[PDB]
Amino acid sequence: PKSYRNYSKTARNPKRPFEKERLDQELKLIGEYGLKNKREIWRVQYLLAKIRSAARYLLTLDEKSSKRIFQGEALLRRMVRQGLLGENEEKLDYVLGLTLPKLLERRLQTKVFKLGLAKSVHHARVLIRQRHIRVGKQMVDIPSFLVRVDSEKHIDFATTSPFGGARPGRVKRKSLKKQKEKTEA
Amino acid sequence: GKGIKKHLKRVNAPSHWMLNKMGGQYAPKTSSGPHKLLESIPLVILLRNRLKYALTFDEVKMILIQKIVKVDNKVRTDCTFPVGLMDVIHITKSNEYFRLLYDIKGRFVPHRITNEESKYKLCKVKKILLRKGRLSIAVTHDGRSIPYIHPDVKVNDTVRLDLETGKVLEHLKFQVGSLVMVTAGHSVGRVGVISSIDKNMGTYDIIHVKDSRNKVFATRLSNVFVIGDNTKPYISLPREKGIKLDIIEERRNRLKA
Amino acid sequence: RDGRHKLRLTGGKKKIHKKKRKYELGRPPSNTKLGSRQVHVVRGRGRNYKYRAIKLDSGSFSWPTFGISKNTRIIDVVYNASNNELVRTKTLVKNCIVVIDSHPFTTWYENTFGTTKIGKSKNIDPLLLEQFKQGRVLACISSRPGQCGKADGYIIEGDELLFYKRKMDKRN
RNA sequence: CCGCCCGUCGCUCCUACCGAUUGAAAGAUAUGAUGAAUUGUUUGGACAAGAAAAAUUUUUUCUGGAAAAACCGUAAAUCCUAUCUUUUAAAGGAAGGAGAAGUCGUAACAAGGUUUCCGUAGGUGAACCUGCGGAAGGAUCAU
RNA sequence: AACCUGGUUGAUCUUGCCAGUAGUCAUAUGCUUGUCUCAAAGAUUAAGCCAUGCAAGUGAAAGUAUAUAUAUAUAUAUGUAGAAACUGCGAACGGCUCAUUAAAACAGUUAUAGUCUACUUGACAUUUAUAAGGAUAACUACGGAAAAGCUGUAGCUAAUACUUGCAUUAUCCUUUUGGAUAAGUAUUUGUUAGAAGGAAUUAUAACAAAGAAGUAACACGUAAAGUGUGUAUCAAUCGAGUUUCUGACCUAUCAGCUUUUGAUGUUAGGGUAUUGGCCUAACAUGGCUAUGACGGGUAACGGGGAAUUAGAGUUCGAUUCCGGAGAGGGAGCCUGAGAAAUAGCUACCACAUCUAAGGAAGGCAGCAGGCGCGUAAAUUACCCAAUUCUAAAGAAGAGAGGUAGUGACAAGAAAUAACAAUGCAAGGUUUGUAUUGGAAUGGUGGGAAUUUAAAACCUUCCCAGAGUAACAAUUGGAGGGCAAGUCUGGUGCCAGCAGCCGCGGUAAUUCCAGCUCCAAUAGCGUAUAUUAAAAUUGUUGCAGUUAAAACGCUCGUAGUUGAAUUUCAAAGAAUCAUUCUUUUUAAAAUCCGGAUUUGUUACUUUGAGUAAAUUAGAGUGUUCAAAGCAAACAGUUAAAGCAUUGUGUUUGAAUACUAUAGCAUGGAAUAACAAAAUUGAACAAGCU
Ligand SMILES: [Mg+2]
Ligand SMILES: [Mg+2]
Ligand SMILES: [Mg+2]
Ligand SMILES: [Mg+2]
Ligand SMILES: [Mg+2]
Ligand SMILES: [Mg+2]
Ligand SMILES: [Mg+2]
Ligand SMILES: [Mg+2]
Ligand SMILES: [Mg+2]
Ligand SMILES: [Mg+2]
Ligand SMILES: [Mg+2]
Ligand SMILES: [Mg+2]
Ligand SMILES: [Mg+2]
Ligand SMILES: [Mg+2]
Ligand SMILES: [Mg+2]
Ligand SMILES: [Mg+2]
Ligand SMILES: [Mg+2]
Ligand SMILES: [Mg+2]
Ligand SMILES: [Mg+2]
Ligand SMILES: [Mg+2]
Ligand SMILES: [Mg+2]
Ligand SMILES: [Mg+2]
Ligand SMILES: [Mg+2]
Ligand SMILES: [Mg+2]
Ligand SMILES: [Mg+2]
Ligand SMILES: [Mg+2]
Ligand SMILES: [Mg+2]
Ligand SMILES: [Mg+2]
Ligand SMILES: [Mg+2]
Ligand SMILES: [Mg+2]
Ligand SMILES: [Mg+2]
Ligand SMILES: [Mg+2]
Ligand SMILES: [Mg+2]
Ligand SMILES: [Mg+2]
Ligand SMILES: [Mg+2]
Ligand SMILES: [Mg+2]
Ligand SMILES: [Mg+2]
Ligand SMILES: [Mg+2]
Repeated sequence: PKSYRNYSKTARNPKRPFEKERLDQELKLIGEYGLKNKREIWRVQYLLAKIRSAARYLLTLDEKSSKRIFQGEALLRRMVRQGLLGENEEKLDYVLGLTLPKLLERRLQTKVFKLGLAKSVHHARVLIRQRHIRVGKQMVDIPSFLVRVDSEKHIDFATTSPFGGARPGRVKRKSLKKQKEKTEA
Repeated sequence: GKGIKKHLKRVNAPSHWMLNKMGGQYAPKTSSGPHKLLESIPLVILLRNRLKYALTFDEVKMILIQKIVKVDNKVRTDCTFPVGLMDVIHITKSNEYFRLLYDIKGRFVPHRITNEESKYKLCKVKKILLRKGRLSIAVTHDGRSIPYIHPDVKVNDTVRLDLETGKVLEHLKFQVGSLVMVTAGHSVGRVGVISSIDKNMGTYDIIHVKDSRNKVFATRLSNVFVIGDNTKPYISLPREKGIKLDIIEERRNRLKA
Repeated sequence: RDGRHKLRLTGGKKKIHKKKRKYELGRPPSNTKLGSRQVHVVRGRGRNYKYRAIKLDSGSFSWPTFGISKNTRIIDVVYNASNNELVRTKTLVKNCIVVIDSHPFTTWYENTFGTTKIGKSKNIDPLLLEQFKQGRVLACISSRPGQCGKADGYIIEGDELLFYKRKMDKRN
């Protein structure tokens, strides 16, 4: 038989592919938050969009309808966890008011850029891919990673990086050292 | 050719087994026995997925081979023997005694239990046959025939039944205020008192069962298992005590931990 | 053969999509006759044997009034509400009226009280008595000999008897 | 308006139609004929086990039993029609569409030089013409 | 994301199509492709044909061993293995495909008071014996045949094969003892008698008759006296068959069908496991139909579902699960609990293999693999480790199943740099961009650690290891639609492009190039189909004077639609004029002046009962994510808890969706319908 390991599309395409304004917006987003394609943006939109849809559905139901209170509450909690809302704006009408910036902010690369670590967004991204960075014990080499506020404070260079204390341990620095040694002897 | 089906596909397995979609193509297919496959559970599942004494079917089989697991006090070496709703399991080496019960979800837990209480088991009668020599025999949900049952026992009521010896102790009529457990739809774990029975003419006799949060829920009479008189249950119920909370309430409870 | 292959009540042809499933079994009729006893066993479903009587004679016949029974040779078949062909061929079925060698009943009567447990008080019909006088009495068969393998039957009585006589009626 | 354009008539291409040909082809049922195999019953009785007699052989009775046969009953298959469906050929016929600055006119658009158009009938190389009754979508909202 | 742009014109506004536009668990194919995860894959054409191999066997106390081997203890005793075969059980599951099939199948919903049911479970039995009867295999010897899963003869010998066949209980008297009468499980007939179920010709009990099968002539050595194997009936169970209701696509250029040939019914039977025209006989003349019968078509298996949708919907559903069907085509059987079986058999047809020409066997829509067909699809791989099944049931088998291989079907993550100096640039000192130059790192190569049935990958560490970081990004475009050139040459109504409008007749922003740019990017084009775009099929939601479209007109059956009217109201308390609650205002029956039932259905509300997978959805850092259904917690190894030195603990795998029908259910409105006057029923008295 077929496997049961079901799989799903994470990103819908646009609809109108050469609308100018939209394109420009996308480009701006890419610039600001160091993203590789429009695909990343689309993916994040999709992520946002599902949530938004859920919120809308919840709002269609009245308060103290069981579903609304439970599912809506859960959604709100999730949003809070994600670092989308926080203290002031936790009422389910607010989770609609999320935009793409709010979501992109919580990408790991963005966070890295914010919290010193690298001079740029691009730099941060490359750092992340190059096996530096850790988010509480666990290393992580995907820049997309949506950091939750619980594990925002616990971000730094990993245990095993060259610039997190674990030898120059490179093709470069090590090679240079070797060369120096050779020169000496 | 076409006759009965020997295999069970792991997705077609009844949910309260809680099998994987991955981790196999097939499921164990309870042997014929004293319980209806959709409301039973084979011994394999118990040994492997519930207690986790075994990692594999093989290990379970090995365990069975040592004549050490008894179900209702007489041994079983059939890995896919169905255990079912009320049955006491006596794993001999640990000196553990389990009794199968339902969770507040559909799921079987093995409850853990004392030597003293282990010696009996509740059994709901279903049919009460007359047989040769005008002797009446009750037939329990345990697919077990109790002969020479006390005349006052009627078609739905439970019976406290001894295990060491086949004879009965006491019986609990299906009354208007009788402590009841459920064993089928939605309200499965639920435990209540009974408010009212409908007693429809041609149809299923629907009954309404008030809980100890005073949340009334209905249910077919079919799938209700008498467990007490209004005061005390005649068995040790699980930790939840058959109090199926609301979803919100459950979530709150989870949070507070 | 117990199955479809038949019009649809609206008179539309059921286009068949299924062979013939063995559990739609229509095994062929035992035209069971008079003669010396001879019965075969056909193996129905779950080893449920059934006894195709093919020749018979000595069925168990009852006398309903007194609620007793006796085994007698049956000497002729005389009516068959299914069809006259069967009676011509002397074939026993579950509502054949046949003639019993009816000395046994008479003997029993003699043994019990008089000459032609006990709620006696009814004390016989006229027609029946007359029949007995010749030795040989009309009686339904009640078993389905083709299934059960016995020609068990009962003596025909009062109103039913009269009706059967009428049916038989000779005349031209 | 040296605008627009209409139809026949040629010429080339493609499409579908009609088409004698009992046209053809495959498939489908329906009938009928024959009818393999075979359930059942019936007849059989190679023989294998008993009973009867003689000193291993003879004659007769009872059991189970293979082949073979007969009758119903399932009934494959083959052939013959019939009907239907489906592709498919065909001299010729007659449409259509496309093309090419081809022939003949000028039908329509202006009162388009006989207003137009309808239905119907007859006519005529072709557009078309004519009769009868309608319409204005008329060139008249008007004595 | 409830979306629209270009195209009729000299211009305009419409109608209206065409074109674009996006998606497709939707195929193909083109160019291109460094990682990793995940993983569809000879369905569509031919349910066409197949070479070879494999795909169902089975023995760990427990039927049968002088084939046979072997170890102990004193030539015997036990034993322990055991090829072979008989017996038993299985082979009816699984797997494959989707040809058939359109009220059929299937889905839900009944029903089985109309049945069958092996294994499993639990109840649990009735009319020579210190142990019976042959006769059979393997085997020995003699054979035959080219060949076959061919078997002949003779001689043995077992069996849990086959076949016989050995008191006690209930009714009556006495003081637990001594007598009397019986004594068949299903099944069948006749006669009755009757703890359930809504309802019984039910359980059951008695009487009169028959009556199968059975109740150990078996095998271990076990347990705290037990087990295996077998066995009558009952019940349970794994089911199965039938069956109720409701539910399907296109077609009226299919309108009448069905009935000698069972069509519809009644009776009696036969048959079945049981019901039934299921079959026979006899008798009726029915049954279906414009609410579409009967035909026809389907490039139709059904459903769970899939795609796409704001909401409706439209299309798809060969294909993970359930069901049906089929094993080249029909048909027929045997065995068996279960087959009308196909890696059973018989036969015919159609294919086709070997043959010494006599015969013989054969059926991939099992797994691979091959030819064919085709636009269109992978290895004659490794293994039973997991998941399961079967067995004489850990220990054996399993192309079931899994693991790899091929794999740009899809799906997910993600490299192809980054950074800092000066040089140059622009902006109100900072961003941007050409020289240098140290840091970073995968990829790739080799070892290990692990992984795994064994490998391979994954991850992990250690050696190797980028500057043109040649470790080199493509695909398709740049008139418009539509993001991007009136840049350079070539062509010259040619070649070509162009989905559409158009471009090309020597300035082509459209051809052919080069350069530059744009989009999406390890992907991007083309084709065919489909959904949306399409309020361009319109229930929501179109249009009909003139754009396509009001029947010439009226009547008219079905259909759809149908005036008003029948208990209206009233008062009190809380809250921020409104909301939610309590109480009473008639008549009849019921209950000890008080207290409590009152048309049918639609509709609606609650339930109940439904497989999961998918879907929505809760929880859970698979490094993220697609996922999955797991997990979290405390510790260089112990505390703490709780248990009477010992024991980890908390848990999770929710919930909702499962019709339009069926089930119960609260109901005041809205609908129906029923009740109701050339007369209809309610009481009190009287008479039968
Ligand atoms: Mg490293
Ligand atoms: Mg079949
Ligand atoms: Mg004039
Ligand atoms: Mg003119
Ligand atoms: Mg004119
Ligand atoms: Mg003239
Ligand atoms: Mg003229
Ligand atoms: Mg289009
Ligand atoms: Mg790698
Ligand atoms: Mg094929
Ligand atoms: Mg396939
Ligand atoms: Mg064993
Ligand atoms: Mg063997
Ligand atoms: Mg199957
Ligand atoms: Mg035997
Ligand atoms: Mg007839
Ligand atoms: Mg088809
Ligand atoms: Mg399907
Ligand atoms: Mg097909
Ligand atoms: Mg084939
Ligand atoms: Mg077959
Ligand atoms: Mg095969
Ligand atoms: Mg064949
Ligand atoms: Mg194959
Ligand atoms: Mg392909
Ligand atoms: Mg295994
Ligand atoms: Mg496979
Ligand atoms: Mg533009
Ligand atoms: Mg193109
Ligand atoms: Mg140029
Ligand atoms: Mg160009
Ligand atoms: Mg559309
Ligand atoms: Mg729409
Ligand atoms: Mg329109
Ligand atoms: Mg018009
Ligand atoms: Mg009109
Ligand atoms: Mg009308
Ligand atoms: Mg009204």
